[PDB]
Amino acid sequence: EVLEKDITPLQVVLPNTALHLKALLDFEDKNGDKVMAGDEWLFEGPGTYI
Amino acid sequence: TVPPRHYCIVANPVSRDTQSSVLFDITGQVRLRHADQEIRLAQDPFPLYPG
Repeated sequence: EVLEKDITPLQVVLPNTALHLKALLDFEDKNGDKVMAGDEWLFEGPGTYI
Repeated sequence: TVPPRHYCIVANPVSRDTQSSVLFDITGQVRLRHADQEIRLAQDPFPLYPG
């Protein structure tokens, strides 16, 4: 076991705030389909994630 | 005399290159080992060599 710490799974929803995600080494890891590269997404609404 | 050593490419980031050491070869590619120089990604957590 290596490269680990304690992340508090931060949450936000609606006008409140926003999440400027990117993909550090990732291509397609999420539900609907498959992202193209190390590009960037927005996040607005109820719950958080991984 | 060798205490610490490794063969780890910490995720896709911070990756590494090498002077080639091609010992095993598939039915697709048989390569020059001490004539070429190589580049490595995360998809290769195979161990180390001599040259």
